Amino acid sequence: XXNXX
Amino acid sequence: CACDPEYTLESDGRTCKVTGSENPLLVVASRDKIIVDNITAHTHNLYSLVQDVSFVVALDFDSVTGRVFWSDLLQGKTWSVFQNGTDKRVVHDSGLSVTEMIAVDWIGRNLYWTDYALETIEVSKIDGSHRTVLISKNVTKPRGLALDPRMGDNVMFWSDWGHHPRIERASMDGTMRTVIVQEKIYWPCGLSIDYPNRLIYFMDAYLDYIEFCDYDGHNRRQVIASDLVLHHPHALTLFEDFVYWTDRGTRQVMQANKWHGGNQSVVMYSVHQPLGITAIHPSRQPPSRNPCASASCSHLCLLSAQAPRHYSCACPSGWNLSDDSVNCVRGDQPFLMSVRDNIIFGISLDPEVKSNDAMVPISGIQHGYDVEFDDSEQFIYWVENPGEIHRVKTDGSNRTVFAPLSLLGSSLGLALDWVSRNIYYTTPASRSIEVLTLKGDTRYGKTLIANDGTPLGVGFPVGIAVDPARGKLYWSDHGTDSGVPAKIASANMDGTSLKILFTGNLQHLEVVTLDIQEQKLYWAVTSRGVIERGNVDGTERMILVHHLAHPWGLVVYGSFLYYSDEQYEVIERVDKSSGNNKVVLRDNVPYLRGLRVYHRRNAADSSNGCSNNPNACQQICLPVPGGMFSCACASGFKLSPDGRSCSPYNSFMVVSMLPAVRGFSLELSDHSEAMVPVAGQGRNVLHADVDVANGFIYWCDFSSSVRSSNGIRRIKPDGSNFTNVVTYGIGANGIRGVALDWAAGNLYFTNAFVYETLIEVLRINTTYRRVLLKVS
Amino acid sequence: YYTTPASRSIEVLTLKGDTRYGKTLIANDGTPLGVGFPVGIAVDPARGKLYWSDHGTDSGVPAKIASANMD
Amino acid sequence: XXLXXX
Amino acid sequence: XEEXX
Amino acid sequence: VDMPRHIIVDPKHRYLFWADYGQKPKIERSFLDCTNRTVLVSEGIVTPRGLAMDHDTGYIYWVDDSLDLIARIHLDGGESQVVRYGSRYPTPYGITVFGESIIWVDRNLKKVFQASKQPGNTDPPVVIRDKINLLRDVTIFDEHAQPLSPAELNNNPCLQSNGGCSHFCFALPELPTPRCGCAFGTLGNDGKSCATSQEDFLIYSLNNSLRSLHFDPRDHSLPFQVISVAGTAIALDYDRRNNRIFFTQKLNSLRGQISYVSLYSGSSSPTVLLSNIGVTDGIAFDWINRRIYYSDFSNQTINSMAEDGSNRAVIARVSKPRAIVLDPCRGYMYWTDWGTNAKIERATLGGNFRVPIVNTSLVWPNGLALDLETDLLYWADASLQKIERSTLTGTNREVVVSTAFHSFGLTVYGQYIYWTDLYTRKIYRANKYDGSDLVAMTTRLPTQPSGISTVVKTQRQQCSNPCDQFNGGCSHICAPGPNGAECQCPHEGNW
Ligand SMILES: *[C@@H]1O[C@H](CO)[C@@H](O[C@@H]2O[C@H](CO)[C@@H](O[C@@H]3O[C@H](CO[C@H]4O[C@H](CO)[C@@H](O)[C@H](O)[C@@H]4O)[C@@H](O)[C@H](O[C@H]4O[C@H](CO)[C@@H](O)[C@H](O)[C@@H]4O)[C@@H]3O)[C@H](O)[C@H]2NC(C)=O)[C@H](O)[C@H]1NC(C)=O
Ligand SMILES: *[C@@H]1O[C@H](CO)[C@@H](O[C@@H]2O[C@H](CO)[C@@H](O[C@@H]3O[C@H](CO[C@H]4O[C@H](CO)[C@@H](O)[C@H](O)[C@@H]4O)[C@@H](O)[C@H](O[C@H]4O[C@H](CO)[C@@H](O)[C@H](O)[C@@H]4O)[C@@H]3O)[C@H](O)[C@H]2NC(C)=O)[C@H](O)[C@H]1NC(C)=O
Ligand SMILES: *[C@@H]1O[C@H](CO)[C@@H](O[C@@H]2O[C@H](CO)[C@@H](O[C@@H]3O[C@H](CO)[C@@H](O)[C@H](O)[C@@H]3O)[C@H](O)[C@H]2NC(C)=O)[C@H](O)[C@H]1NC(C)=O
Ligand SMILES: *[C@@H]1O[C@H](CO)[C@@H](O[C@@H]2O[C@H](CO)[C@@H](O)[C@H](O)[C@H]2NC(C)=O)[C@H](O)[C@H]1NC(C)=O
Ligand SMILES: *[C@@H]1O[C@H](CO)[C@@H](O[C@@H]2O[C@H](CO)[C@@H](O)[C@H](O)[C@H]2NC(C)=O)[C@H](O)[C@H]1NC(C)=O
Ligand SMILES: *[C@@H]1O[C@H](CO)[C@@H](O[C@@H]2O[C@H](CO)[C@@H](O)[C@H](O)[C@H]2NC(C)=O)[C@H](O)[C@H]1NC(C)=O
Ligand SMILES: *[C@@H]1O[C@H](CO)[C@@H](O[C@@H]2O[C@H](CO)[C@@H](O)[C@H](O)[C@H]2NC(C)=O)[C@H](O)[C@H]1NC(C)=O
Ligand SMILES: *[C@@H]1O[C@H](CO)[C@@H](O[C@@H]2O[C@H](CO)[C@@H](O)[C@H](O)[C@H]2NC(C)=O)[C@H](O)[C@H]1NC(C)=O
Ligand SMILES: *[C@@H]1O[C@H](CO)[C@@H](O[C@@H]2O[C@H](CO)[C@@H](O)[C@H](O)[C@H]2NC(C)=O)[C@H](O)[C@H]1NC(C)=O
Ligand SMILES: *[C@@H]1O[C@H](CO)[C@@H](O)[C@H](O)[C@H]1NC(C)=O
Ligand SMILES: *[C@@H]1O[C@H](CO)[C@@H](O)[C@H](O)[C@H]1NC(C)=O
Ligand SMILES: *[C@@H]1O[C@H](CO)[C@@H](O)[C@H](O)[C@H]1NC(C)=O
Ligand SMILES: [Ca+2]
Ligand SMILES: [Ca+2]
Ligand code: NI
Repeated sequence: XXNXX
Repeated sequence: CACDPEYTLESDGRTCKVTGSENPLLVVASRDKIIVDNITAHTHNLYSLVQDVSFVVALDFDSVTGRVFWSDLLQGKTWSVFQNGTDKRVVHDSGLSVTEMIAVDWIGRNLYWTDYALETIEVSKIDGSHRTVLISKNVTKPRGLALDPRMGDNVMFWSDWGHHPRIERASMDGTMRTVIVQEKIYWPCGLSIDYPNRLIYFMDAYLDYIEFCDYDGHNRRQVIASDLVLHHPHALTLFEDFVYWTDRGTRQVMQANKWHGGNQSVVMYSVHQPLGITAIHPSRQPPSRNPCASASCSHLCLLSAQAPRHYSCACPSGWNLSDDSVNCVRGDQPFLMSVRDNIIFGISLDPEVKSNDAMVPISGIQHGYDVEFDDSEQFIYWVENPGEIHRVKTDGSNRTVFAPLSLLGSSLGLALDWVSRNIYYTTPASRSIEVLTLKGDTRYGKTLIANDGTPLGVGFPVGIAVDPARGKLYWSDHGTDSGVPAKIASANMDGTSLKILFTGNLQHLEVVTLDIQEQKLYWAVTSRGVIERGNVDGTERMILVHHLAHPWGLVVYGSFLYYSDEQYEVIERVDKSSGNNKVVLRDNVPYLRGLRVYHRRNAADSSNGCSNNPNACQQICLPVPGGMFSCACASGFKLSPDGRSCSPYNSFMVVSMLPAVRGFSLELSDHSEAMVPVAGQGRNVLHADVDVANGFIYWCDFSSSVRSSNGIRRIKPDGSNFTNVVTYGIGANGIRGVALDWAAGNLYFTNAFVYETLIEVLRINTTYRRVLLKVS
Repeated sequence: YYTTPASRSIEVLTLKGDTRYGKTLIANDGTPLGVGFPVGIAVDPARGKLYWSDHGTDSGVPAKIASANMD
Repeated sequence: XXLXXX
Repeated sequence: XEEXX
Repeated sequence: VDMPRHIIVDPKHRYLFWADYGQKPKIERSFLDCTNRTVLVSEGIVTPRGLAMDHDTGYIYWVDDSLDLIARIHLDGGESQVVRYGSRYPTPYGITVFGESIIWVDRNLKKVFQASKQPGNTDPPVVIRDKINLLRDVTIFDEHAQPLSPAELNNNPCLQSNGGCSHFCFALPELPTPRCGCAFGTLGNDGKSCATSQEDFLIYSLNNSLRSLHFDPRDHSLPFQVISVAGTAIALDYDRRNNRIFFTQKLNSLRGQISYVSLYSGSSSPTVLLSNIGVTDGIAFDWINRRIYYSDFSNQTINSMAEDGSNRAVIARVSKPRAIVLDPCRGYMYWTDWGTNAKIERATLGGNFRVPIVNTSLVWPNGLALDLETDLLYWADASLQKIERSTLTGTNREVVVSTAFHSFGLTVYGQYIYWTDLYTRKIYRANKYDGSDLVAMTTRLPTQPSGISTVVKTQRQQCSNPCDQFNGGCSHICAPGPNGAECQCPHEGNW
């Protein structure tokens, strides 16, 4: 979902 | 530069646009909805074409009538409607099963489709009148389908994703079959034709590309390739320098430039997977002269690439094209009907033919075990799980539910008496053999034999064979614990003279069958893996075939015996005198079931009492040995002393079970159900009481969880005038007892509360209800 | 001795000592003499005989009362 | 997604 | 708290 | 296109056989290293479930449930011999050969059969056991079926001391010397020892690890054995001069860390440079000025450090910084912001004259790459799912890959651009001019490929650093610039 590693 | 008459060159001098107007529509199949997109100028307008759809898969249109055609996967039917949403009517009401793609022949007025489960390519008229299997030879998993009906081309294309995937071209009559693309494909999925340039566009779902190529397979180019935009494309249609495709992986409809694959954009998103797509516009269906307008071909007339006539006459399944090559005659030869789970097939008796097109297949069966047929009227009968018997013609027409069989369970066996027009079947749930009348407009049915305690009753009947002349039933039976042995048994067809023919090493006994000409029974024993013979006298018995795995069906016709082994997954033919010449008809066929041979038998070659004397009995006629007949009446009725008319069962006994209420006669020789059984949903019976004078039966239902399943109900023994008597004020535990005062017309019952109990009275046909006693 | 209808075998287990030893005596070969579906078992320690009741299979093995040496 | 339409 | 199917 | 399913190996003839039952079913034969693939059977075969070999006769036996066929063929090829076929063989699923008899299992019949191996035998098979549910395979456990003496194995190498090979010993059909294989790195001149690639390759970060991959899609050898690290490795860049990788780590919710690890034979544990810093989403190395630039996301700062740690300074404040790239020979530094407005910003390496290069049509510009060989800037936006290119001024903006999926790492080398995708868990490549030759470099990885870099054995642009001369006149920290050396002051106070 979210733009994180 | 130049373009076809349907287009006009623009100021650019190399771009062409449609003649004008008609506002091209793009129609997309999503599971619940056929979405229409009206391409108004540059924007889109989305709405549903039709309200009543279950799972749409294929789409195409007819430019001359302005109708949209679609296949529904769950209903197993092909429909059509006008583009504006009116006049929805069915095209094919039976015989499709995972029909993958549709193509309308707007010139020849024909309708082509690919089917995945049948592994065939079929053609029919635009009204679906006449149906035949066009190509079945090397077809494994046909999906995409496209046509070029313009005179001079008359070719069809399809894509197959079997073990050696390919795209094939053939004449639209299926003559000049050839393979055009076989080199760089894994999952060919969806086809479309660029009519002005004579190019065919195809896609692949595994290599993820869109390509176009010419009719001969040579000049192929890639539109979209090595591009992560394609996840799982399924259907493709093009219009005015654009391709539109449906992607099942990403669940959206896409647009791109049809030559270099640029200018990619989403047309619409879908909640479900979008499957079929079609562009509705006159440009998509160019006009041409119809070569078969003046043809005298009977049945189908198919366009062809053959130069002189450009047409060929073809005729439906089960017909021969005559030597005139313009007229077709009925193929009255016999064929083997191979019952399977989920479908019944008609295969030719000739082992060299692997077509399976002797009849229109009966798809959508559930728990298929057995089948029967009536050559007159050409009907096929099979039972359905909920307790119904269905019918359909050999040509796929008039598929209807014929009659309800039993309210107590599902029927297993079948056998049709073709001279008295009765059908006999077994219902192993209620453990009875009963009969049902085919003649007339009103259905009548009688339980013939029931399970009393004796060795002669039915235990668990599997198979039925009927001998119209000489009037005997034969059945195979697994027996029961502490009663009926596992046996081959017989009776008069009125159920009078029960007899045991063979008993012994029968454990996993399969269906029985009869060779009427030779008067010998045949049956299969799974526990020993053999097929045995026996005279109807019960004297001579022998083993015919050895080392079978799990025989399921067998039939004897002419000099050969056909059996299907469910575990070997094979259908084999052997001589009826001995195994000898073993021949395989089909192999690698899963879910094999019973067999039957459809053939000509007439009422003239054999006659009995019920055929000589129509209208002798007012309800049911059952023949008996010696040419005589017995009259009989439906469940709930008893035969009058005149021996011909019917009357209500005046004297019987009532037994109540939790599932149902049933009536049995006092005289033990009568195995018929003396009352129409009270069963079905919402039934949980604790007690029953009777009202002999007024002809009612009172019972009390119970339900711990669901309310409104508690109360007292009444019904007549003939099954009419069902009515709730007591519904309000039932205790936590239901009505625990019922008693009727037949003199004063009072009804006594007990309410059972958690810590209290009432005795109550209710005057029948009256709202007066009183409590007599309250105890703790 | 015990029967394992799930494995179509008749097996033995040792009581003596602190280490348990188990073996399968009879299994389901194609022959009727094999074990089809063992239900009951009765042993005669003297005379070295073992008896069992078999439901049989949809194969060569019929429903039978069979006997064998306890080896 | 598996190729079969069903 | 009684008999049912 | 091929799907090899059941594989068998023959150390005597030194061949590798397998069955394929997908589109275009066949039986293939190959060397022990899979380099001389040839087809034995490709006609009249569908769904070969299993195959087996008799070493003493050199025939391959296989079973077809879709043809009800058991057949055999010689290793050298020729015609298929039908051993057994017909209705009574519905679903053979596995086969083996022992002496003069074949043993196979049948799924439908729930039996294990034994029959003569010679074709044209008509004796009915004997049943070993019956009513076994869900049969799949059958194999022989015997010393006779696995000979070990050199005479019985045709003097097979790799029998003694693994033939002297360090990693893998592959024999070849008629050669007396084994072809040694390398699990990681390249085979040396010695011909039996393995060392680091000593060439150019990719490096990427994965959960707990730094991993390596060759540029050639057809070379599957690892340039170096996987480096193991503590916590998730988020970003990495390579230092030529010391032959080490500078990489960042993420611990807990907020505890970021920066470390380095050497690529020499020592391969010691990664040496930590900082701890207790926030989550870091990118890192770049200045090869000219020998300073490290990295982005702290949880703390909204881009900051610089010396390769030894030592002096540290803030370069800029940024809403949501990710990737950084440096151009020391022209004194400029670029980075990406995916904050409330997404934009790509340029400053001097001192952090002065900050300007936005592209600040339209961007939502999640995760990846940044600069190509010195053509003077173009590349970036990958994960929300738009596009990779784009422009001049360093940001004028000639072009898409190079449309639908890039969820891009994160980007790098460029030779003619291709390499990116990591967090949605498909693959590394793809495409032509840097027009995105034509798009292939996937990796299979679907078991976890998200979090960042990517090249490793280069040749020196990049080697312009003269003005900052070495008297520390470029600055009192503490200095960085190159468009005009002259620019000074910075430490973050330990107000300056
Ligand atoms: C529509 O088209 C179909 C196919 O072309 C026709 O079907 C054939 O019709 C003929 C004529 O009825 C059939 O021939 C008859 O077959 C019977 C069954 O034969 C079995 O064994 C033979 C080998 O000996 C097989 O070829 C065959 O498949 C069967 O397994 C025979 O018993 C009949 O013999 C009788 O007539 C002959 C000829 O006079 C005598 O010599 C015999 O003594 C005996 O009296 C006969 O041979 C043929 O089998 C059908 N083929 C198929 C595929 O079923 C339809 O007739 C046609 N319909 C119309 C009206 O056009
Ligand atoms: C609550 O209300 C229900 C209706 O909702 C009542 O139910 C009716 O009860 C009457 C009782 O008399 C029933 O009438 C009887 O019908 C019998 C069946 O008739 C068929 O067969 C006869 C030949 O035997 C034919 O003539 C006729 O057309 C039918 O084909 C008759 O056999 C009975 O005959 C008796 O009465 C007549 C008239 O007085 C006499 O001539 C006879 O000799 C004989 O004594 C009778 O007619 C009626 O059918 C019921 N209808 C329904 C819907 O079931 C309940 O009675 C009422 N509850 C209580 C407790 O009162
Ligand atoms: C939805 O669209 C369809 C297709 O255009 C409409 O069907 C058409 O309806 C008209 C008017 O009822 C029909 O006209 C009639 O044609 C016959 C000749 O075929 C003529 O004898 C009559 O006097 C009359 O003019 C027309 O035939 C029919 N089209 C077809 C192909 O059958 C339909 O009416 C539209 N629905 C609504 C609600 O308007
Ligand atoms: C697609 O939409 C267009 C309008 O965008 C429809 O064409 C017009 O429909 C209105 C409806 O009231 C008429 O009054 C106009 O005369 C139509 N023509 C033009 C040129 O505006 C068109 O019918 C739609 N297509 C379909 C078949 O639904
Ligand atoms: C269906 O496929 C079979 C198998 O590919 C075809 O048989 C081959 O036909 C070609 C000529 O077209 C011959 O060269 C091959 O030797 C045949 N192979 C075998 C094993 O028979 C067959 O022709 C195809 N039939 C149709 C109607 O398409
Ligand atoms: C997509 O469509 C556009 C028009 O909407 C095309 O536009 C041209 O794009 C090139 C790109 O180098 C420009 O140089 C031209 O000046 C554009 N022409 C016009 C009239 O705008 C574009 O070619 C299409 N996409 C592709 C991949 O070709
Ligand atoms: C089979 O179905 C067809 C309809 O598809 C029946 O034919 C119709 O029968 C009704 C009877 O009242 C006639 O009014 C119609 O004119 C007939 N034609 C059509 C096309 O509807 C036919 O009777 C059915 N056959 C049987 C035996 O059920
Ligand atoms: C991914 O990395 C995490 C840590 O960054 C790994 O977590 C460890 O898992 C093992 C059990 O497999 C535990 O004993 C350790 O204590 C964990 N460490 C921490 C810091 O929590 C994880 O196993 C890795 N997973 C994969 C699939 O690579
Ligand atoms: C996006 O970047 C452009 C880059 O030019 C910005 O445009 C500049 O805006 C400043 C301030 O308004 C002006 O002084 C410059 O003259 C503009 N440059 C040119 C050549 O147009 C633009 O403001 C940026 N947009 C946002 C929202 O920051
Ligand atoms: C009883 O049944 C008959 C026939 O079904 C019906 O016509 C009549 O209306 C019913 N009467 C009552 C009171 O239920
Ligand atoms: C193996 O492959 C090489 C290269 O294609 C070929 O020249 C050779 O003949 C093949 N077989 C042998 C015997 O090495
Ligand atoms: C952010 O910077 C602060 C000082 O301003 C420092 O205390 C902290 O360690 C950094 N990030 C974290 C982990 O909050
Ligand atoms: Ca795909
Ligand atoms: Ca099979
Ligand atoms: Ni059975």
